[PDB]
Amino acid sequence: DDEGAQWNCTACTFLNHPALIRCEQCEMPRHF
Amino acid sequence: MQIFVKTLTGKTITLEVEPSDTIENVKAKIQDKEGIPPDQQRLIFAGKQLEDGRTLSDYNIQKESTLHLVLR
Amino acid sequence: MQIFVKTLTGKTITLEVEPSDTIENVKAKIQDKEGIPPDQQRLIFAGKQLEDGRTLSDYNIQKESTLHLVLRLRGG
Ligand SMILES: [Zn+2]
Repeated sequence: DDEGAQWNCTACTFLNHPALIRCEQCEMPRHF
Repeated sequence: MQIFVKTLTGKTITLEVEPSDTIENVKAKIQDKEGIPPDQQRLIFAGKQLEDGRTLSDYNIQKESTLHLVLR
Repeated sequence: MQIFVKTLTGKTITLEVEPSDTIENVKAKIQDKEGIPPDQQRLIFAGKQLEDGRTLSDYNIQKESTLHLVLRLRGG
């Protein structure tokens, strides 16, 4: 499917759902 | 019980719910409050998408938990 | 044993802990070193948020592991 894999936040390492573009824990953007 | 539902656009919706509410019920409450049809809603907590037939308690969602709402 | 806690601002805190220490205990040690109340702390390890009532051993946190600290006020 289009969304791909869960992503580990660069800032805190939390493993995020691929539909989110900001970290669920620390709110930092996935991409920068 | 108060929970927060954060949208992709940075809005924090505040809902009154019960731990025994189903995910389906939570989507219905979001519909009532915000006007978003339930079939357009995806709810996420602790990195995972929540399923309609489960309850908030099944996911250990409690007072002042933050869910994330993504639209189809 | 020693473990490390990394902050969002990139800094590394060194703690001395035991495997039988609870996550709650670890947050108290962070308060000691950094002045941050435990109710403002979330700890992340292996991509997951750690629960206060579990021990380091419960999460297989062994010597020289790195946890990540996120400041976010706990619910009431
Ligand atoms: Zn993060």
